[PDB]
Amino acid sequence: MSTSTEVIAHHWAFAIFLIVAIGLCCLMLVGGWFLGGRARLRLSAKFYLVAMFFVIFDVEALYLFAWSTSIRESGWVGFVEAAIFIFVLLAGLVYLVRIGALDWTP
Amino acid sequence: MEFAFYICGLIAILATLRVITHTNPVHALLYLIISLLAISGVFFSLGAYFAGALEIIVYAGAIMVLFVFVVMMLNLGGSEIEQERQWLKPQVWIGPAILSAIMLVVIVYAILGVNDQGIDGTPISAKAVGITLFGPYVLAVELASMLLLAGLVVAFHVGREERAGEVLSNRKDDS
Amino acid sequence: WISPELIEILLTILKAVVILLVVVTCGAFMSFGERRLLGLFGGSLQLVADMIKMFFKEDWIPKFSDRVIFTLAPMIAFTSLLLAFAIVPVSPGWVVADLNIGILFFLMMAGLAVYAVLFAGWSSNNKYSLLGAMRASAQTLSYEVFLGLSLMGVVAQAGSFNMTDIVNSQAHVWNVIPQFFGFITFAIAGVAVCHRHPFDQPEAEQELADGYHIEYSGMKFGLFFVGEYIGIVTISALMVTLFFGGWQGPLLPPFIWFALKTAFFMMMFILIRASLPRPRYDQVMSFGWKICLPLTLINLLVTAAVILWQAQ
Amino acid sequence: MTITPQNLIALLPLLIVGLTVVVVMLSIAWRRNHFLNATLSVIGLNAALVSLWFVGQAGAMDVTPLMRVDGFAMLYTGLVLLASLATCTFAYPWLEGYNDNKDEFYLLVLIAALGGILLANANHLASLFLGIELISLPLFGLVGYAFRQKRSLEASIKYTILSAAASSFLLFGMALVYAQSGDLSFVALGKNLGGMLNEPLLLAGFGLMIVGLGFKLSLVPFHLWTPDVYQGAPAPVSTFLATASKIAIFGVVMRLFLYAPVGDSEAIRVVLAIIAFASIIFGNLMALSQTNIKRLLGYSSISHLGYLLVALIALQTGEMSMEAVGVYLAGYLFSSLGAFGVVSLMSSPYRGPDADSLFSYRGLFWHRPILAAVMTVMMLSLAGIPMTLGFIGKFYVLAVGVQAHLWWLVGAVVVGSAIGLYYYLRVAVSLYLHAPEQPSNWQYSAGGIVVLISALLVLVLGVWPQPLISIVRLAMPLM
Amino acid sequence: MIPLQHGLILAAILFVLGLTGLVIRRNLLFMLIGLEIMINASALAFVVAGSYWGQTDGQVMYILAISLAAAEASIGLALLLQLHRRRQNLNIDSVSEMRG
Repeated sequence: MSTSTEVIAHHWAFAIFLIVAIGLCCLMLVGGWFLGGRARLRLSAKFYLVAMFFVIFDVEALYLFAWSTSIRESGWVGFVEAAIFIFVLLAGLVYLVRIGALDWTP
Repeated sequence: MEFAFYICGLIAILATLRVITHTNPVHALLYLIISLLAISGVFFSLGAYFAGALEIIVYAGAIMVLFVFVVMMLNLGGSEIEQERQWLKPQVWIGPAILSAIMLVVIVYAILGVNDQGIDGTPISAKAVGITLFGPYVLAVELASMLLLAGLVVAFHVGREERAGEVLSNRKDDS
Repeated sequence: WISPELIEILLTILKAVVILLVVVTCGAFMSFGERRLLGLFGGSLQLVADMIKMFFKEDWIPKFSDRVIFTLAPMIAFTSLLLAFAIVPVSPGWVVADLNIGILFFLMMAGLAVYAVLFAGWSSNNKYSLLGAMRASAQTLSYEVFLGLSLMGVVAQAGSFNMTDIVNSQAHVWNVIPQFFGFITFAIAGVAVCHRHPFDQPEAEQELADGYHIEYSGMKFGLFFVGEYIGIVTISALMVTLFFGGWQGPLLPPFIWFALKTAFFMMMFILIRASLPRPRYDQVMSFGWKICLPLTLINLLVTAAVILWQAQ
Repeated sequence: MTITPQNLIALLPLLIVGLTVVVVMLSIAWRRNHFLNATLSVIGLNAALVSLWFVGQAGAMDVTPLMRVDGFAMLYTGLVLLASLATCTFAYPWLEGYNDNKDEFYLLVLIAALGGILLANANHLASLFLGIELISLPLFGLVGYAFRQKRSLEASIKYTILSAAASSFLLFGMALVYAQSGDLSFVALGKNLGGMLNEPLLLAGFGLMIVGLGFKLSLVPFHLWTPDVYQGAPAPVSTFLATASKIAIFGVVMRLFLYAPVGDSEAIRVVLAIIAFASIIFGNLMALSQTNIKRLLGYSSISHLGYLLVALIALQTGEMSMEAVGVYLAGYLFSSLGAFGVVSLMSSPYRGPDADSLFSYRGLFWHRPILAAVMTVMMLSLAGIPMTLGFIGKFYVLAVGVQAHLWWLVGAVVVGSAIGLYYYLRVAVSLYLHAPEQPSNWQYSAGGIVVLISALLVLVLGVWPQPLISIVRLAMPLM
Repeated sequence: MIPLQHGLILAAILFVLGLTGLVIRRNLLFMLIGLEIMINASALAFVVAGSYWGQTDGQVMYILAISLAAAEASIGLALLLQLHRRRQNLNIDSVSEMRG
């Protein structure tokens, strides 16, 4: 909205804050550059495993992100479905613990 | 706030156009990151705050992270394909782009002619999405949890090394 | 062309620049204090002298590297955790971002923060620094995976993302005592995302890996340093406004109370830096998955049960 | 809509398959036992079948906007569970000689079975999308399970890329039909329209949905994934993706085309007529010069899904098309089950990735005659030849096509079947010739008796098809 | 304020460009990138459709779309690194041993 004369002030402040932080960083780099004077292999699969754990548990976390807003608007049936969601999530988690995908062991 | 939507859409189109026709993939992933940022700005311009929040939380915060992980992991620099430059030639670039432009022309002919009340304000809060997502969509979240579990299980089964060490050479068929 | 609406919006702009300057200054003051009260185990002009030196140095661009992402990684490391502070209220009328998604924006910034390490590792044409950036990125992903759940504890107790709603739902009791598990998990996740001392130099357990901070010189490394410190002070501000009382106090002014509690968290961070030794990588991963994520999931379940039990 | 605990009894196969998924997961985490996990999986599937009978004790419900349970859903759900049971029983001897982990196979089979149950129960666009992805992703696991082998990895790559493309196409199509009509339920996809049914946006969205669904149903020209995926994947995986995936996806496609009023349009019907015509002709002509049984069965799946599509065209006129498709799907399920079971039993065990996974059907009678008899019975059944249930399904689809005057499609079915029986009984005879050159485990015997009951079922229901028709017409959905 | 046609045209343009990058590019990583572009375009179209009608079902479909995108992007990247560890090239026309 652009007509409530206080949230539009907050929007202007937010946009100016963003653009002036970016401008401050740009001008700091510009001052660093201008002033001062001049003169095969492969990593692993465990990094992929932990990043895949991050993204999969992140989507299973965004489901709880959506749930946590309506935690009191929804009833106990919402608690039951979130409980079985977290239960199967922890079942997969303890599967990853007990198999050994979640350990490093250097 | 329609000007922000137009600017975000234009720079999203330009960013994904530079994604399609770039040589090395790290700048392609960076352009796709700013394309996802522009798509999130489009989401914020249409009142879908939770959608853009999930776009930079997950789509620009977990998926591109995984792509950059793989790129910096197996040390690909686009080599042995970037010396060919086959996608900067008419015989490869003209055909499929013509086919996709025909698809675009017919689908935007399908877009036009529909009645349009127009995009209004009243942004959809994440609270309403939480009510609907754990309301009529219980089976959606449970079976999507099982979908993510299945994807985790498969990519663990396929993308595990079974070797040792944090540095491994690209040996043919892993001996 | 003076109108009251123009006066109000210009005052809001001035307040935004004031809070930006004061958070940069307080991050630099955290740097100066971390130099000061570590040696005991005015002097503030050495900070300005160091800034003058880093400004007046010859930059390096590595001849085999690419300019844009090598110079854009410090941009991410500075401004992502800088604009993470825009959501934090310091007073009833001194906030710059009153948006509906009050903490999801911090989650966006924390998700984007790993690209600084990734781009540093790729642009720095050095396989050891690349491996160290790989290890650091894996660490911050494995420790940011539960940051969202540790914050959903407070969101589930309050009912909305907005920070004003958090500090108005904390009007009777502060959130540290019902959710202490959420407090410690959020503190550990904020330390690890910010790449502070216990989760620092993950390349120390290996010698084929070096830190991603190398191959930078002058203002780029300086930007990395001050970006880490604005990240830790905005994590302190988020922690106080999400678990302690946001600008809430008996007699002192609300902004004075918020600054005092933020500095209290800063001295606590100095203390836990001085006390706890560095663990190695394997218990870092093992803890950050096995002990951290089931505990915050159980915390979310228990807080759901107790807020639905006393539902009237 | 909230879920009443009367609706809890209708979700019972879905919930039991989910519970056995998590129980199998904890059993893998605790012990890592192959036989115990396979036994737990088949026990969960059998309990899902008896709980489907308990669903049949109850009535036909509409649980959420996502899900509606009735006899249609019950029948194709039971087909999905029995196909998954067959897949597990065929896969245990194949997994007995496997070097890597051998229980994520069962976990993925259970998850894909659960997705097939969702697709059978699907009364929504979200449920359809989630079910086809819950079929696709464990299929990414099952096809690429032998990723050490070159051909399995190639098939997994091709299937993953093309199915991701189809999922995006279908998602854009449902986005277009949700932009046109402001609802995602099947029954409300054309309620706002009313001579103005042929809206360009709705038609384009349903065309993109047709692309994304005809990939999965191997309809032309989205059919080129089929023989590569059939050949590269393991034989129990080929069994599962031949029976259960196509059955569930075609069931949800028919429920979509039956509940939505867009099936009365004279453009979608003509496009599906062209697609079925070219699919039957192309698949039957393209299996002609084939010496590999798995590629030939993939093209046979293309032709049989073309037969399914011409049966689907006369849905709005004949009123018998759903019964015909139920009978034909049971016949195709059991025929492909027996054929791929013989393929899996002869290709068991895995014998490492460097070994050749060639079936070599020639001379099969001279060392294992029972499997050769079962295979030639399945080849008779798949050819539209009597004393077999495939002929009953062929008679039903011919009656459906000729009832609504689909003369071009009926001629296509006749010509395609005449072309098809060439290679069908060519294989059925070649498995009785003399091969140049060339077992006692109890679960190998279990797979043998599974394909034996399959052969007995197709023979009995070819010479006596009345019980199948009686149990199909009893499972009549809401109209 | 904003027509639905412009947003749907934007989504169609992104989907078409993603399909173009999926077809014209041999590198399997770039094919997966184009696939994510197409999934993002479909999710954007669903979000625009949901915001036009004022319903939150479009954001639910967006959540399902990004869940599928996450899971099958993990699928494709696992298969990509398996391809790199076996054949040592990410070319997709080289893996064509299975022909008609």
